Amino acid sequence: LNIADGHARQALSPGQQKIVNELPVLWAESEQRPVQQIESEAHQAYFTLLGQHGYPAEPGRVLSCYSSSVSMEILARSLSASVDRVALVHPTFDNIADLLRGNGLDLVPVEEDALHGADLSAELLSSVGCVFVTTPNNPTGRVLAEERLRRLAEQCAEHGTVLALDTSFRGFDAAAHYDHYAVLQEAGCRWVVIEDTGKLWPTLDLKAGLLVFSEDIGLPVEKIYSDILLGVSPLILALIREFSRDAADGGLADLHAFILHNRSVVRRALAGVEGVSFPDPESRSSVERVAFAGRTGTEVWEELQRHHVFALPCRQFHWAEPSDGDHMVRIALSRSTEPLEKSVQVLRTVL
Amino acid sequence: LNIADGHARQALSPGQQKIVNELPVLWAESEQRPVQQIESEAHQAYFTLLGQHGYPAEPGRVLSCYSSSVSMEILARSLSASVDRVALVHPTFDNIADLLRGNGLDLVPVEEDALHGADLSAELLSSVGCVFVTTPNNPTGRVLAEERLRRLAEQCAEHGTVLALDTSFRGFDAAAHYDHYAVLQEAGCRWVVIEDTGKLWPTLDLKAGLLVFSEDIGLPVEKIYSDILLGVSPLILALIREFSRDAADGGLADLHAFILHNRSVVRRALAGVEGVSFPDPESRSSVERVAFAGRTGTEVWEELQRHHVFALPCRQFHWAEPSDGDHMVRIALSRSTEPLEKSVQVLRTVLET
Ligand SMILES: [Cl-]
Ligand SMILES: [Cl-]
Ligand SMILES: [Mg+2]
Repeated sequence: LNIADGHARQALSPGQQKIVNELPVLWAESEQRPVQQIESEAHQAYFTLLGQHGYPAEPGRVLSCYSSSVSMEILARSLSASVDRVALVHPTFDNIADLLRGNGLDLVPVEEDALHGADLSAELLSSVGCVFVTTPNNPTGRVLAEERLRRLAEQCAEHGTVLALDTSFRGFDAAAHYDHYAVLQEAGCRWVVIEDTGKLWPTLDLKAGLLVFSEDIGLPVEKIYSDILLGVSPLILALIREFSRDAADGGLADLHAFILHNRSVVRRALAGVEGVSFPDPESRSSVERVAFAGRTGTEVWEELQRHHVFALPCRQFHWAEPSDGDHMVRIALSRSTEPLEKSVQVLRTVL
Repeated sequence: LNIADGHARQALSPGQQKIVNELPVLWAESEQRPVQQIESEAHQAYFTLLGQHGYPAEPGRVLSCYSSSVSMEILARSLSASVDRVALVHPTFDNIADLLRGNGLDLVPVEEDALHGADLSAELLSSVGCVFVTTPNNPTGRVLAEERLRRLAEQCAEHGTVLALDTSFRGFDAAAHYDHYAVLQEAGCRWVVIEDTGKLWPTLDLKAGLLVFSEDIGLPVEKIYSDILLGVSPLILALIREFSRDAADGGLADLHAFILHNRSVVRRALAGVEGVSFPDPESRSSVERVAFAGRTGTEVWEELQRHHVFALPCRQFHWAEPSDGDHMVRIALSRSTEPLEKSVQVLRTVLET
């Protein structure tokens, strides 16, 4: 009973199963057509699905990568050409910190209340070459509102700072479906966005990271991209195109209802336990934090494993101060509902 | 007419096409079985296909990556933790130089005749922390023979040097199907091998790099791998397993005959042309170098493009001394024979003008 990894493992819907049954036809098409044409259609379907109508649609502006973490490796190594220190939201997906640190960047944490609630200070912005925001955030689900994105992009433009966004969880939360590219382009800051198809649908990790950047980004992202790959399989792009079209034709609303159902299953099973609470009441993401008293998430993780249930302690997401995550675990919701419910009834007994 | 990029674009064989038409079944299997089991089957089929029986088969010793270039990024960044300089075969696949340089490594070229024909000097081995060999080499097709691999591994063991091999072209040349892992493990050097499925078959870039390394590698490769990915799609692993089993069932013999046929097309179309020669007569790789005395590979490449044929000049592969490649172009052979023949016919016309 795995409730750890964020990638989707629930059953395909009937519409998605139809796409899988057409793989031999998508192969035929991918053999026959120029990859750039399938790529453009995949990008258009995915960006427009999620409200990002102002994305730059000229060939070459959106660089398709094998994954979002490959995009992040490209960006991190590019940043290291001209940047020493990066401001990074805390907590967040820890691979981002690992890839930045591994490419030689010093990291400055920005807590979520500072990031959403107020302008970044001049002292902070004057000490970093890049501000990095995951939105919706993993693990918290917190969405950077349009008014704050606009102010943050304006601040980065004044300070000469790169604004970088990781939007892997975008598909799960309609509040993240306002047009981010329209905001970024009107502010005129140096900007980069890493989109990701990989967390949305159960595609057996067939996915792309989509690296998008301003024309004045002033980092060697295109050169380093080209040292790592020429592009992704046209079959994967064709799959992204078809899953996005199924999503636009009702699949995405069904996904949101599914995640909401599983989130409610978790909260229903655990809410009666004294001292158990849900740190992110309004999250719509596919992962769910649970807080408890009297024990650590590491101890809960150890006990769950004895019962063959695999969840995640939260320490690792607090990449700057791990003890901040000591009294929480994270539960993956992109799972079939029956195994998920059995897992949380085990967690209920533990807590 | 593209005869530039080395990736395979020929039609599927009947055995491969059967696999493609069963892709929904591989999907169903991937939903039902643990990825680790499918992965182990995929590794077993690919390594044993190409004679690498001594590969480390314990789960987690072979790291599956999205591509061989992702494997190389992981290796390059891993090296930079403790290595400043790398000895690299020259010429070679010049992306390797770009990935190493981009991660802060300084490069020392080793010409092929020196690498294959004699021991490396002690002065080189005290000046580099890694020796990097592409075998079979791209673009030359030259294969590191077993006796020289053993001496290289022994020299690297004596000096605490990492021996790194990029074996993307292995499947094409039976001379590279002696067991490299047996040699490396007996020599006891620090070693890393990057296997690659992506050049063999027309799989629309559905592929894996396989990053394999010794237990004493002494580089943070496992950490950096895991910072970049958890693993590769079970569907791609199942595809690799199935293509490897088809290749074991006659498909690999058919592939060698197909490449030999296309190489023969190129050579018979150009051998009568004044000033043409083929520097790598014994190459069995899917790319082919062609030399000329009368003109520059760049000028030939430019004239080909006016006629809608896209090949590659060789300067780029001579990443340390580009003028060494000034009189050669490279031709991709993993192509349907008919377009390839059209391509080399334009080239013949250009060279005859
Ligand atoms: Cl995750
Ligand atoms: Cl190539
Ligand atoms: Mg080059």
